[PDB]
Amino acid sequence: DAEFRHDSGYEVHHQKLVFFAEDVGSNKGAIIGLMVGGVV
Repeated sequence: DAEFRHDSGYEVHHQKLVFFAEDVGSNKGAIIGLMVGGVV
């Protein structure tokens, strides 16, 4: 699973976009970073 090959150089450097959606779906109060910008 997750056999992505969105490797830049000969591709866009917006490797953030993917997670920026997948993480929302797999929400967890963003505790994974615990510094998202809303830790009360």
